[PDB]
Amino acid sequence: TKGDLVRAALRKLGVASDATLTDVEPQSMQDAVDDLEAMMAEWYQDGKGIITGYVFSDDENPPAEGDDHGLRSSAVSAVFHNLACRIAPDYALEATAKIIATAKYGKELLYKQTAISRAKRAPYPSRMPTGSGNSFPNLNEWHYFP
Amino acid sequence: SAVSAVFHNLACRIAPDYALEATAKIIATAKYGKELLYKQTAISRAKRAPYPSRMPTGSGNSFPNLNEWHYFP
Amino acid sequence: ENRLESILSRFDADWTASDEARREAKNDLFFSRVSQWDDWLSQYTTLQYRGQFDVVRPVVRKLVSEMRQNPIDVLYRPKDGARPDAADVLMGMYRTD
Amino acid sequence: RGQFDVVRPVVRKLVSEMRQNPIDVLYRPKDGARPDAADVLMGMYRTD
Amino acid sequence: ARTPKKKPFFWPEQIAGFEHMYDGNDDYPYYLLNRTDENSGDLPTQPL
Amino acid sequence: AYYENPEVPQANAYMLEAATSAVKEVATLGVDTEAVNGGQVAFDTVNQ
Amino acid sequence: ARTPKKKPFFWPEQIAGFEHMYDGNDDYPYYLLNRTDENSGDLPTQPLAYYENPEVPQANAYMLEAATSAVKEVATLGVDTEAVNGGQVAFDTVNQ
Amino acid sequence: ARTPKKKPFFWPEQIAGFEHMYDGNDDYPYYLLNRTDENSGDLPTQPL
Repeated sequence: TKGDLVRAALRKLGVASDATLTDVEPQSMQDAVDDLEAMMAEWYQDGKGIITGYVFSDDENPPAEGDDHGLRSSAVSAVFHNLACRIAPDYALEATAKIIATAKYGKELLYKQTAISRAKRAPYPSRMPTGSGNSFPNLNEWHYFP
Repeated sequence: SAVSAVFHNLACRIAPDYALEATAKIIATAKYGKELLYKQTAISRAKRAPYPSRMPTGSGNSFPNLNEWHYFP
Repeated sequence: ENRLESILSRFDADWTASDEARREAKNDLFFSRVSQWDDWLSQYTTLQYRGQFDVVRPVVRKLVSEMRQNPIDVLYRPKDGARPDAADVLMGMYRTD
Repeated sequence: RGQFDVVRPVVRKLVSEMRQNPIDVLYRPKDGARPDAADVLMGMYRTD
Repeated sequence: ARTPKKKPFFWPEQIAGFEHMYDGNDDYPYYLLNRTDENSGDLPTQPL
Repeated sequence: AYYENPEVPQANAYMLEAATSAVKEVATLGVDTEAVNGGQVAFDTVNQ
Repeated sequence: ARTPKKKPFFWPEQIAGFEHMYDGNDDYPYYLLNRTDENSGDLPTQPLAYYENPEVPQANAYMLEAATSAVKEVATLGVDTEAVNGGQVAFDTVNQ
Repeated sequence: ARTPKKKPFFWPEQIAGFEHMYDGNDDYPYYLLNRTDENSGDLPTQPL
């Protein structure tokens, strides 16, 4: 347990750490949970793209802290680095070199299995005979499947 | 031997917790720590795929046995 | 016969001869496509280009021409020690009809 | 599965060469034997 | 037999959302790559 | 700047070389003449 | 059939509104690219980069030479008389 | 014979999570590599 954090509030305070946390907490942390919805609807848009397993809130009363984040355990290490980069100019600061490095690295490893699964060639598009080295020439000029 | 690799990578993440940040030595050791952890992993996984499903086994052998091996994924 | 009850002897002998009429016969008409009709097999009517080449049709027409120009027909020849006019008997009735 | 079979024109040629070579029953007379024995022995054997 | 074969070098980052255009389909006159990404934009490295 | 056109893949071209070679093997019958026999004897002898 | 073939590379923001210049109607004798973009003006990113045709390994070509030559050896039986009774004397002798 | 056959050079960080692409099978439209790494990473060194 604790490979995936229990709540989005626990994930929020991890970003607050990476921000300043001198016994202060930014006022853009309140919009950090809102930014989870915006980050995942920008990339992972329309339920497709970079798979994260994220589930969206109603966006009325919940700011994604009234409903579940729905993040995978693997998706934790991606999101809170990219989240820290996004809320930094919102608070009128800019993320450091370690945060932007891991943000790109976690975004990539989140998409790695998705890119591999989408890295499979189409089955014989346009045309393809079976030859006479295989019995029964039969149907030919296969559009994909036949 | 992998308990003194990891905490260098973790060091730079928890470095801002009072607005401090890792020194050039720490990120050097951290990047070397990530390199070591996957060092023994990458060699073990490395091994070429079986012969094609169009490939003969030849008749230069006495007994040809199996033929038309996997190449699918 | 093969079997008693003649209708069974025909139909059971047909079963063993089904090897030719199923699989081999299917592949036999595919020769005749590439030769007589169109190069592609199981083609569709398209609005896009469909090619042909066929070095095969000039080769087939050349080979067919050799056996036609040198036809092999009934000629007959006498049996062992038989009379020389023996062949002309059966050829007399052959050439009329 | 491709095909070429450069094997086949060479096989066809070799089959044709052996078939145009005549290996068939003739015989020849043996030591001290009449040469007129050859046609008589082939007389019945060629009929069948 | 056993070696990897000719494929373009890319990253998931520079092929995102256009990796579907690569599969050998003949329904595309052109292929596309990302020009920008979050944080710093997409790097021009490995364009072909 | 100018548009680089498909020159036809070398893969497609190399496959076309093996395509044209596949057909012409079996076309030859061992024939070397303009008439029957001449290494095509196998086809002519089974006819007679 | 499958495997990506030569479809020249472009990027979305340099072919924006110029992906209607491949409609085959030829109301143009040219193509164009986008000069600038919002936020900062930006010239096309690698506009001279295009897909290059599949080469096929030199291993495939070198192995094909060994494939054709392997069959070519045994296709010849030797020649001692042209056509009939060349290398095939060894076949014909045991037949008789 | 005894000297190993030629192979492409790679590095562990850039081939991490994409070793499946370089497994020796060819059915993949493209290759994938790591663009960046954590701890102020770098571009993948010479996959060519």
